Amino acid sequence: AKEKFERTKPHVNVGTIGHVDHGKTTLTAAITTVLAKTYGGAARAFDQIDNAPEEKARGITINTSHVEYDTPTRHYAHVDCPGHADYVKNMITGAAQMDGAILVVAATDGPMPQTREHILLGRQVGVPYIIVFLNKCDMVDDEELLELVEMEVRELLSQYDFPGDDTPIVRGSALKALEGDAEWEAKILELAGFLDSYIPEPERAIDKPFLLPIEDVFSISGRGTVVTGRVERGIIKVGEEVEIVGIKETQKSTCTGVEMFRKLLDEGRAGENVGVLLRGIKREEIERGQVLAKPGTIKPHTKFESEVYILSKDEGGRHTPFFKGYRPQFYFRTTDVTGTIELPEGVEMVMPGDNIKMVVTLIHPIAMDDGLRFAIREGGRTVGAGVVAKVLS
RNA sequence: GCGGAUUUAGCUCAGUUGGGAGAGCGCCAGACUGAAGAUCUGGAGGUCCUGUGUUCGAUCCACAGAAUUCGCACCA
Ligand SMILES: C/C=C\C=C\[C@@H]1O[C@](O)([C@H](CC)C(=O)NC/C=C/C=C(\C)[C@@H](OC)[C@@H](C)[C@@H]2O[C@H](/C=C/C=C/C=C(\C)C(=O)c3c(O)cc[nH]c3=O)[C@H](O)[C@@H]2O)[C@H](O)[C@H](O)C1(C)C
Ligand SMILES: Nc1nc2c(ncn2[C@@H]2O[C@H](COP(=O)(O)OP(=O)(O)NP(=O)(O)O)[C@@H](O)[C@H]2O)c(=O)[nH]1
Ligand SMILES: OC[C@H]1O[C@@](CO)(O[C@H]2O[C@H](CO)[C@@H](O)[C@H](O)[C@H]2O)[C@@H](O)[C@@H]1O
Ligand SMILES: [Mg+2]
Repeated sequence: AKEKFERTKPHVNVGTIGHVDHGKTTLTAAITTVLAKTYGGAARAFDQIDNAPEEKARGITINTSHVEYDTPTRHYAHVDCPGHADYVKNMITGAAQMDGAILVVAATDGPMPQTREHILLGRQVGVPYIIVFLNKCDMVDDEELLELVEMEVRELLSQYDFPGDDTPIVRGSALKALEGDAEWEAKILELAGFLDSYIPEPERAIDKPFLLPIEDVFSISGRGTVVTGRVERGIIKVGEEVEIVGIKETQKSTCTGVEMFRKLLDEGRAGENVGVLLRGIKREEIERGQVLAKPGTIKPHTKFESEVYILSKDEGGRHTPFFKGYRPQFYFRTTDVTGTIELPEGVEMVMPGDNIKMVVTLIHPIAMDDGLRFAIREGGRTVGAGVVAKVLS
């Protein structure tokens, strides 16, 4: 691309989660179109956010989609998540790399299944801040109903351990705004206003080696194969050398581009979801889950001893013990992989709540350094949290 | 990113929509012939692709995965 994208303001990437059918995907367009005037950016519409045909006919958002917009004191990378239960896995990854998250909730219904699920999955993945947004207020005029719901969204949040009280809550309507009624456009800003007031500023690594967990791959007709993702740390000056590590046989490549939302760039510093060019690599040779990095700073692995805390039921985990052979999915950065457990001579079972040292063996090698944290989800819910104590590979 | 379909002995394939699995061939024997092969007669041989949940009990259900494949989408 030939634009340029010139730095200014810190770059905070955020997004939308929350129950289905109420807000998320339309609020996104709103923010982008509102702000494309109240701060003059460049907006897009629903038709453009849920661009995928299945999303159009099914009317439901299946895969996250990225979108950008500018405030005056920050830069925003926005990711729209799918509320449908069938896709949590899809949003999990999107949220996992979020600086803060707008939890959209409809005034009318209020807390629903997919709303608890997301908030919990939030708290469980990284995400440090949530800004609740009561939506569809243009469907409820009973200043006392809102009181009721808000008073219950909070109680919820703070149940998974969030601020809740100190938690900001805008009151507006997406399509209203998106359409034009300025009495609401204003509300879009009262939110777009807290993404700065509340952030607060993200610490970026930079003082370390390059590494970017891949999370999406494209094949630009004009250029070559592209991979996107949130730079974990360091920087990649275009023209540098990279290694596509893990899952498949390690591959060597040289950067050949680094865009930031269709706008050319020369580098990509920690915290910016950006694209890369990697020359010589075709689409069918690289995939999500793999990490791009400074050659020789990270090798792939299969077997490793770990120290894991198996959450209890009271934390939404198993309620029945597991034994040798249990093989759930271990989540590493931008993916997961089934690996098998092997308990210690001198341990026959693991009860939810217990802590355990167990040696895992994934069905696929993965970029991992001793100490790397990972999560374990199985048959639908997060089974436990742990860390790579000692690689054995 | 989203959907279908198939996985049952070494090979080819039936079977059960929860009660604890077969044929043929090929494999190991005794039988006939100097012996091959044919063929007769006997046995051995399955984690029913994997893990969980439910259950008194799961090869079949549920929830999570794998390998083949066959279609769709998307495009810094
Ligand atoms: C979560 C998915 C992928 C995670 C991947 C990786 O996780 C991580 O490894 C992470 C590191 C700790 C990890 O391992 N996460 C893995 C796990 C981490 C878990 C941590 C921290 C917890 O403490 C024990 C923490 C949430 C704790 O739980 C409490 C939750 C109680 C819930 C009760 C729910 C109950 C009865 C319930 O019926 C219920 C519900 O209400 C809503 C939805 N459904 C339910 O069924 C409370 O909210 C506390 O806050 C890193 O973040 C990595 O970088 C990562 C993001 C790549
Ligand atoms: N009255 C009213 N309707 C709204 C409002 N916001 C969205 N809607 C409508 O309700 C539906 C919700 O669509 P959408 O925003 O994509 O839902 P979502 O929250 O992203 N759910 P999912 O992404 O899981 O499909 C649409 O028909 C939309 O136009 C609002 O504030 N008021
Ligand atoms: O073409 C718009 C594009 O410009 C960038 C940098 O290339 O930012 C500039 O324009 C924004 C819109 O008003 C300003 O908020 C920003 O301060 C200014 O540098 C991109 O951020 C934007 O996508
Ligand atoms: Mg949507």
